[PDB]
Amino acid sequence: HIDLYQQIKWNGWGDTRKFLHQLKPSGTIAMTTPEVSSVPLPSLRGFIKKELTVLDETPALQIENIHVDPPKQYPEFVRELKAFFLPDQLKDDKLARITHTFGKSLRDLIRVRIGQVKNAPDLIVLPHSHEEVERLVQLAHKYNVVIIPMGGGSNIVGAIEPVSNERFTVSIDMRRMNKVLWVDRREMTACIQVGIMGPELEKQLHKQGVSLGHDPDSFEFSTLGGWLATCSSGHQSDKYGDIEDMAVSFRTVTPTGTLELRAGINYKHIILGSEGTLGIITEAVMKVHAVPQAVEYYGFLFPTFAHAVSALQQIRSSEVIPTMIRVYDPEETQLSFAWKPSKGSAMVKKYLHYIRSFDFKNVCLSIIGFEGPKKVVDFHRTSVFDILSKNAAFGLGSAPGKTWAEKRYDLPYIRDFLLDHNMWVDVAETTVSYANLQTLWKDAKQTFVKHFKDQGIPAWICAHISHTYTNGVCLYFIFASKQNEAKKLMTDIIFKYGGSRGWINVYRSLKETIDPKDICNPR
Amino acid sequence: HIDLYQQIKWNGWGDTRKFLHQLKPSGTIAMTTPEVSSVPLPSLRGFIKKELTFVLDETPALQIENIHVDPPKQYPEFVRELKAFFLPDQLKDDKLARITHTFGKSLRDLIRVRIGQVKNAPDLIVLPHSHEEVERLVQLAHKYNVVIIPMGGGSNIVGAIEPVSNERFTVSIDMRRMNKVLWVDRREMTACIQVGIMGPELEKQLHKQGVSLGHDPDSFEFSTLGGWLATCSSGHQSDKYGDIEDMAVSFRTVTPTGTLELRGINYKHIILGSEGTLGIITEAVMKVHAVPQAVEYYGFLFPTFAHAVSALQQIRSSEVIPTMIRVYDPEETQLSFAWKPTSAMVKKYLHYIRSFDFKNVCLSIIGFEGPKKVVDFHRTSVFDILSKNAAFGLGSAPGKTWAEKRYDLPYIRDFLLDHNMWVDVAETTVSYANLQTLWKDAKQTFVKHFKDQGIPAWICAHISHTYTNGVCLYFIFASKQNYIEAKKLMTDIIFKYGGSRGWINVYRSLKETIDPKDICNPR
Ligand SMILES: Cc1cc2nc3c(=O)[nH]c(=O)nc-3n(C[C@H](O)[C@H](O)[C@H](O)COP(=O)(O)OP(=O)(O)OC[C@H]3O[C@@H](n4cnc5c(N)ncnc54)[C@H](O)[C@@H]3O)c2cc1C
Ligand SMILES: Cc1cc2nc3c(=O)[nH]c(=O)nc-3n(C[C@H](O)[C@H](O)[C@H](O)COP(=O)(O)OP(=O)(O)OC[C@H]3O[C@@H](n4cnc5c(N)ncnc54)[C@H](O)[C@@H]3O)c2cc1C
Ligand SMILES: CCCCCCCCCCCCCCCCO
Ligand SMILES: CCCCCCCCCCCCCCCCO
Repeated sequence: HIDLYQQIKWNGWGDTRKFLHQLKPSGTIAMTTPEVSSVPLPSLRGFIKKELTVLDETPALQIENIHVDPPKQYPEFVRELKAFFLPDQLKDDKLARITHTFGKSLRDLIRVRIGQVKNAPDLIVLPHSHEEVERLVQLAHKYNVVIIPMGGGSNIVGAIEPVSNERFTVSIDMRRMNKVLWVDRREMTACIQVGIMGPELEKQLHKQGVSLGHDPDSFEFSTLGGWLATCSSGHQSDKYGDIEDMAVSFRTVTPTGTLELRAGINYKHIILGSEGTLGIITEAVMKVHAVPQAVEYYGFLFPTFAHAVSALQQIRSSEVIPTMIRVYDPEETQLSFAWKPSKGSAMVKKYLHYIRSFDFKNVCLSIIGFEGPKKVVDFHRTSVFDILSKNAAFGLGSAPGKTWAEKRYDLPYIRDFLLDHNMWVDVAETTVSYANLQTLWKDAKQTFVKHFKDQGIPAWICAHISHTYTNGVCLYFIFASKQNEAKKLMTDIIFKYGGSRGWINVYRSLKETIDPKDICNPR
Repeated sequence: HIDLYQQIKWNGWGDTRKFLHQLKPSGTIAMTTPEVSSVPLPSLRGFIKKELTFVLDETPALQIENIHVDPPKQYPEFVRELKAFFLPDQLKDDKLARITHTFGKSLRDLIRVRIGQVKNAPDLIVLPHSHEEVERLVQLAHKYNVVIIPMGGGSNIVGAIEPVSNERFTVSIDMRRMNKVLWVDRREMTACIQVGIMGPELEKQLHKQGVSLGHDPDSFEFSTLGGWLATCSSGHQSDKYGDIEDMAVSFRTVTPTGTLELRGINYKHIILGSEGTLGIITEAVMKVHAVPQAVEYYGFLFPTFAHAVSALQQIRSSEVIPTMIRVYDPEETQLSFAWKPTSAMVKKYLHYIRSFDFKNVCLSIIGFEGPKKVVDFHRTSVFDILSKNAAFGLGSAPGKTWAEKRYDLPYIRDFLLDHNMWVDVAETTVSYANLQTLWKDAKQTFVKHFKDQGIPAWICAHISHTYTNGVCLYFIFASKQNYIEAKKLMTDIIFKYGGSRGWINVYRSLKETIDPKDICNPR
């Protein structure tokens, strides 16, 4: 047995066996993966050179060179844990502790990379079942011990990081509770241990003919319980609904008892989005759907960002909407084509041909997907394609199943490579009305570029649209520079374009009732 | 100015100017409406004779002057403070005012008001004009320790507005003068709406601005937005427009400890479905939709209930669903045709039942709304499934009128109560597996328990909602007056076929925190 915390990078993203690196002789960048031989990416080096000027090397510290204060001691608590849990279910070695300290924001990565580990948990517990979680929480309440559940640790808001250090603190790693317990194909529901990781969930559901359909960009390295405790957004939500809609019921172990769910109050909304501050979700009954009989993904190009946005609007107004759509601005478009694996070219050829008639400085890629019954897919496809025709979309063709849409999963791998070579990249996500969209998009990019160009520093910024609403979009900025304010600059300008409480007392009452001792992820 | 409570029947349903009545000496039953007087329904007398055996015995309700209501309690300091802020026309404590703010519209309610049994009246009715006036009232009620119970249409059937005890001075806050749409945002597709607005008034005001809400409970005509919110009522176009909680973007709620405003935890769900126990909703921002370009409603006949249910199942599995569907069992089908003042529908049904025994034939009404292209796609998909299940087409008729006859049914209850009869309902969710046997067994058990006694009884059902593995089955059962003997019998057989709490302590802390003195609809 290797635990997930050992298989996922302790100072970067995702699988330890998957990473970008440079190949001899010429410094070609290549993607190593566990299943496939290293795949060269011939254009990527040239792209990084163009946009941001040998690559300077800035390796992270090795784990033996990282100092972590010894764990606190709580002999009597630990004794009671020892009497119930197996030895392999309790860890306090350095690796264990570091990996249960940090999420995956840039702030986390920077800090772990330079060895700044100021508030590790004292102990990691890996329970096997709901009944073991109940015992652990019983004991944590009895002894006044802080508990912080962790799934993938992919959050970017510091949600798993211990805040204080007065009490003994335990990280409850949920990832050994990773079984689909049953699938009811008549109710179309599945009961699922929430420590399960995205691709493991989908693989186990597929075996029974079903799927969940929740697809955040962190799909590969985040868990069902994490999705539920954060209310994360998914990129097939137009078809399958938001996570809160997919959640029929779930069990929550709290300091004051297990809370069970089945015109009055709908109590699931008290726990969804609570970030481990109100107890530990253990098992969830989720709404599933039959594996779709038709799955079709298509790429398109638009002469400008304005044409794409226009199609986005018209598609939404026609009321016949794709399962997934994403629109890439010209910079993210160029990055998408610069990332063309020579191993493992037809659409790269269509893009090169297109950019002879239309300026590449302006060309946007769109990826559009459809799933469902053949008849439904056919109707939706034909409806959207007709709207695409009216907005000067140029078709790049299909490719086959879902893999046009699983290339967003590779992006965080690029961040690690950048961090290793004197660069950083960060993101800002905003909702913005169509009225302000093209003006904020243009102004944010020009402002950010010029602020670094005016100091003699290279800097690059792209954007994509991932979600559309009645009167707006979700706009996602990615911005990169060289290692030496930039967050504040993007934030100020987002606010300057309309881009995105007695309830405190209601929450306080819930929290004091549910968690009298404030042991649950105290904030 | 006439208040809504003066325009709605104080001892029956709906508009004081609309009712069924018996013409004399002919005995023909007729329907009066404020637009046309005494429209004969030539088949309805014969239907009533057939099913429940010809002179109708008369059982008139008591006149209001013959009804005793204990005088209001007095609370001079409280009332003095109210009198300083509220206009005299806003405060009522006459008998009519007290009676119409005591009872809902359940059978138990109607029975009690009709024999003059008024045990628990509020002491005062307050009709506020604005959010700011509700805030003052709730402040004053908390200061003086005065129970407050908000009311909309008073259409609920669970005793939700009926004062429970008489220790404290009790006020009914009639929301119905707060009945304006305050704005419509047609780019966002939201409207801000004072929640005392009645259903048809809401849709009329929204239509003026090119939008619609689409929430449609069977009580639509005489219930309010605030009632829908505070009860999470179900609506019969929800497959298309979503549930009331999905339509609710935000709202303001005035509580004994402050006004709770809405834009982690999604707090709206603490208040939706709270039945006035956690404060008073005053204004809501609701999701609206453009008035649809196509609205098409069709009728179909099926040779048996089993065929109809089959079509229901296969329609849902096809994933292409109508806006509204209802399936009427053979007894409710017969009632629907016997309720005839369209004449072409009767003609087709009469012809069909020459080929198929009428004792088995079920009517279905199926509607589609949306963009023409969407309506066309859904119509043609559903029509073809309907072919596979022996559905016979009755045609259309024009707009939504096929679908607004359900609004007239409670008017029939009043007429029955005036003629030595009663009628009640039980709704249940039930799996497709148990559906047909619960349907057959409930109907048969119910008639036999009365026929064994030498007493007429009639029972029908319809299906109003379908789910993945089930339906919502609605029973309507009627007999002669001589409720609790036959309701229990139904209640038991539903419980038989699988027909449709540490959270209590969560609720208690919310309620103790929000409403320390327990003035909000104390239970
Ligand atoms: C590259 C990248 C892409 C991302 N893309 C998206 C995206 O598209 N949409 C989106 O919303 N987010 C996205 N995120 C953020 C993040 O992945 C999501 O919030 C995700 O839901 C976190 O899941 P997790 O299993 O990693 O939770 P963790 O990081 O382990 O925990 C998050 C919170 O949930 C709590 N928690 C975990 N398990 C439980 C449990 N069983 N019971 C109670 N509380 C629990 C933790 O205490 C913590 O407060 C992204 C992050 C990265 C780094
Ligand atoms: C013939 C008939 C058909 C029906 N059909 C349906 C149906 O299809 N679907 C369904 O769900 N129900 C149905 N019902 C029940 C009922 O009409 C609904 O529950 C409706 O939502 C109640 O609305 P109302 O305005 O009359 O509320 P009321 O009866 O006035 O009040 C109901 C509850 O909500 C509270 N309330 C009212 N206003 C506020 C406010 N502003 N703030 C806080 N609390 C408030 C009251 O205190 C009470 O607790 C039906 C009832 C009848 C008689
Ligand atoms: C500098 C030119 C090369 C382009 C840089 C590639 C962009 C890398 C995107 C990585 C995004 C990972 C961040 C996830 C969001 C959470 O913090
Ligand atoms: C023999 C003809 C019978 C006519 C049937 C009329 C159905 C009347 C429906 C009454 C609506 C009742 C809903 C509230 C329930 C109260 O307890």
